[PDB]
Amino acid sequence: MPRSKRSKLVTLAQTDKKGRENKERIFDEVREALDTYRYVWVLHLDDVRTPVLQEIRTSWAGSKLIMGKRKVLQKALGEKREEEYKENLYQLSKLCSGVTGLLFTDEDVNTVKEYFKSYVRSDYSRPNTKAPLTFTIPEGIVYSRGGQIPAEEDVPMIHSLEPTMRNKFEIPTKIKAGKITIDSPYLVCTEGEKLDVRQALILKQFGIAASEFKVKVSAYYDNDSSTVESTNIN
Amino acid sequence: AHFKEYQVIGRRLPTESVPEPKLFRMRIFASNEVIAKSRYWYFLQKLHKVKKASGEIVSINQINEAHPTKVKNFGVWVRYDSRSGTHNMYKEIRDVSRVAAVETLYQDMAARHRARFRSIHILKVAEIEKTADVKRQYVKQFLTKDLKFPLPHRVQKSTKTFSYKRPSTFY
Amino acid sequence: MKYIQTEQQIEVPEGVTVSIKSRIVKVVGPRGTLTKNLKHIDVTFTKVNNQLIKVAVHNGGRKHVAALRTVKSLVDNMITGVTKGYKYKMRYVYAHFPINVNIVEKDGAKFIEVRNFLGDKKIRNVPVRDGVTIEFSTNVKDEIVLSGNSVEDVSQNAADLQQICRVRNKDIRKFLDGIYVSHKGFITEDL
Amino acid sequence: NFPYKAKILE
Amino acid sequence: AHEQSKVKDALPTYLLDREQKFSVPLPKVRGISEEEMFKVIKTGKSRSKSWKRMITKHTFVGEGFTRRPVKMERIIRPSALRQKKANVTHPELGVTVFLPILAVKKNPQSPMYTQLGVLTKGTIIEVNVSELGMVTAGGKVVWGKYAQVTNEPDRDGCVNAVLLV
RNA sequence: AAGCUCGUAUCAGUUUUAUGAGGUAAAGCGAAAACUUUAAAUAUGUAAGAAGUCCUUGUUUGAACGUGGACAUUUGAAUGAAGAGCUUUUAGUGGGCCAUUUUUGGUAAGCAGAACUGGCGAUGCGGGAUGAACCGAACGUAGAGUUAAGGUGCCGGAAUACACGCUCAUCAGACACCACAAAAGGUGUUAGUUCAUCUAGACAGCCGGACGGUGGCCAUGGAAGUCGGAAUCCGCUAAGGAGUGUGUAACAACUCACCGGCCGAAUGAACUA
RNA sequence: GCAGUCAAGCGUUCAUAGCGACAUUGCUUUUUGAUUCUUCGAUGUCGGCUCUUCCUAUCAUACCGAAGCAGAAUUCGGUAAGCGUUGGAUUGUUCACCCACUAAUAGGGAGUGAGCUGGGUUUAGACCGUCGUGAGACAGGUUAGUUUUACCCUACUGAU
Repeated sequence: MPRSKRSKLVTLAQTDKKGRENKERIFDEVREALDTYRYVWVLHLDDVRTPVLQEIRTSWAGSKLIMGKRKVLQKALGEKREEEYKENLYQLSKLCSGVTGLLFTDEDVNTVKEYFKSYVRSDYSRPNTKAPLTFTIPEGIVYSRGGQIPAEEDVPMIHSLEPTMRNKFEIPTKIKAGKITIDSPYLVCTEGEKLDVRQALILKQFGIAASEFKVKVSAYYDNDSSTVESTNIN
Repeated sequence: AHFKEYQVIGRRLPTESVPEPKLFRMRIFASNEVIAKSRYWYFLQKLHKVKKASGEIVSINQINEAHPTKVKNFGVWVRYDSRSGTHNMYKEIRDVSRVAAVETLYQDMAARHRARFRSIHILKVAEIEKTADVKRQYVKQFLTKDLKFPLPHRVQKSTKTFSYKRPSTFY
Repeated sequence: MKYIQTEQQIEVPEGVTVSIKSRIVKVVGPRGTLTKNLKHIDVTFTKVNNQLIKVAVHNGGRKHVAALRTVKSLVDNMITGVTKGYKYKMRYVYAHFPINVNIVEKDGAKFIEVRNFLGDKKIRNVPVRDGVTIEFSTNVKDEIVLSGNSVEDVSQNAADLQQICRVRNKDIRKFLDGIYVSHKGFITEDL
Repeated sequence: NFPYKAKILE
Repeated sequence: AHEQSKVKDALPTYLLDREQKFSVPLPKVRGISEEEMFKVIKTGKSRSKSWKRMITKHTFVGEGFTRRPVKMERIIRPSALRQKKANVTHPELGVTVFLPILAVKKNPQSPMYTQLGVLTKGTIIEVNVSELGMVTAGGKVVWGKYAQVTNEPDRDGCVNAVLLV
């Protein structure tokens, strides 16, 4: 566009793009993990809290979780059998569809899947998921938790977020002088319905975390067997 | 009228102690051989200390296109000495012959840059031997397979001052 | 660069029908029908398989491509209005004097009416546009829900409604009273 | 963007 | 400044953390025509002889002027154009200070103008330099130094000058 | 003008040959392009033969004075021409405006002081709608014909010709515009130069992460990243900043720099015209 | 205005050969609204009575945005000339300011030097003070002093 083009943002944050060199570094690191560790895994985790990911990383000192862009991990595993870093290694790359989540480990293959079956943590609604539970906002004054907990311990919502309640959340909030209030007990979501993204934003602003989370796994490479296996659990 | 390509040659008036001075050659585009020799002397004066009095035209001949009927893309080196100092330029042209391509290039330069023929220089011209060597989109759009475009505004001429038919734009 | 041609697809819902002979356009659907005068825009519609239409602009400039893109946008808007419709909403609020908005059938035009705005004795009137149907929101205090097949009519009606009540000679920061848009969702809701 | 930049070098 | 920050005097301790050929600077100056610099004042019921001239430019009349009686008054140097001070600037240290004028030493272009005290963008003038703290070797503290005016007095009321170090 | 002592082979607002003449240097190899050799354009004087040239020798030998003898016409370079200058003595005029160069001095800006080349004065005619200067142009009376500047939509004689590109201006433009406002500003358009990313996913678009010592060290009814000062690391990451902004008394929360999730391919920045 | 500093750019080494936009430092009479009871040679006339017309660089009226605009009142900015923009004192002078009303008493061109008018282009009288031996004017001031349309033509307002 020679003219009348949209202006670019000029924000002056200290951070800068890592560039292709970071991708090459992750590629070399994945190759080192492939040539060092025997077993390999392709975890699927579309979203995870950063502290939860750190807690998963600290669960064992004997293993490493080289996260990266799915294309980078695929090229490290070989996009095709001719490009595979190791025999039959290309098959492990084919199974991945989601975020990964590669988990090289020297630990016994059974213990890893057992720990994954045991691990579980609370998580947000993660839209396109069925509603964990049905609830309705109190017809009286709104509170920071949304009334999920008894009002005597709850505190009124800060006024500063009220306009977002009218614009983003679509709730017909009325900002009464002293506190925000709604004339009627608006329902956040019915049980089992596919959540709208605005409904998930409302549940996040209210702090509800009824949904559970547990990383799934689809397959694990075995360098000793030189072949992928399709064991899976959720 | 139409531009005519020409080649020029010289040897700087051979003198004693320098038998057979080295020949030089430069393709030139001009309406006539006189202008071609003038541009050749003007180029030799810039690339060498020699002068028209110091040399002579060893030969002059027109260069007809080997395949004038054939369509050909033609990239062309260009530089114009205005308004600021001279700088390199490049343009693609789809023309049936190199001379018509040079004429369309001179017209596009005089239009989009107001450059005069005295300022324009043609450092090089070459055909695009193969597809996808083209870069700018305006030539690429004509390369599409089975391309077809209309001419909706066919404004027919009317020699008569009056027209009882109320002519249509058809098409 | 005087592109050799440009075009944009126009998806046709199976229940929609949109005859086009002249540049004037017409559309029909379960919710009704609509029409528009596009003769000025100089564009050529082209049906392919009755499920799509490809407007085209040969040898056009960048401004002509922008005209073609807005033509496709107006066509998609007319299709969404004849299929889904539109259901505008506008909350109103007051500080000390309650608002008394009410519909009236003066002169047969179904004039909108407002009273006691900020205590003013003037009775402002905002005539309803053709097609759009005013209706107060059910079980929702101090609200009105405009709706109409065309975005243009309902949008101009909401604009005139918010403009007729504009405050004057008073600081806006203290006087929050005045009608304001609340939502611009489709009549379906949820389909 | 000249197609034959390499040819001039030789 | 953001790109620079992202990539990243020898004074006494009492003085730190504080803040503020012999060619003349202007050997050449525009020649002032005699047709100007002398307004033709006219006087009497019949303005024929007019017997008078008046300077149209600033002049250092001196402390002891004591205006001449009007009957003998041919030349005139009106008080509004007079100045008792000049904005001399010292090239050393970058300092500039307003100081009283003392005397007009050498006016080029018919130094009879120097007898008239005219400055006219280049005339040298003595100035009281004692405020600058200058002290010549031997302990005889200086209190005067030459200075050359630069700005034209006619175009502004200030009388700037560069100190002759 | 009286004319007359000439039809005398003599002259020119010209070019060239030779010698200067100011020296930007770009070549050099010679002594060590480094220094002297060289050499280009920006405008300059002198000489270019017919009674013209050469040879011989008497003098205080260098030199010039003189006598005598020889060489005939491509006989002295190119182009043009019948014009030698004085003697007699006569009408009018002696600063008067303007265009480029060239050198001396100049400054808010104009410019001032000298030479030469040109128009007017004394000048018509065609065009710039007219004009002291602009362009064309050799003024007897007419016919035919061919042209310049300048034009070819009408006034206005001549194509609302051809072929290629830019222009929507809420008084553009046909303007002296290679001149003071003139330096840039316009998310108004078109064409180019340079620097970067990319199917191990280019820009934009929608969703999540944006972590822990930590509520870092100094002010204290209170600053937790964001009312006040000096640093701004480690730990793990794909990444995450003692924090780019919104907002609370603080918190909280929202959001962005950068990453990850989804479609997909060309995309972004600085300059020139 | 004078002296100085960084450089977005320019320019054969290269900004440090030279310049240089936008910024910036030191002075021009006191940091405690203290002072400022300074007002300093216009050699030349400008200023006023009736009255028409034009411009915006808009005081007010009309419509809007912003400003700690809660109100009132007020400031700036955008459009806007359609209509308004006053009655007087001061001549030991008036290139001026005051009070009072009004929404406001904004700035300019043709001005009207044969429409009339004071200051003035003021010749002939005189006096005071200066110069010059004198004649006279002059660094001054005062006083009193005849430039008198059209029926010609045209423009405009009426009328055959």
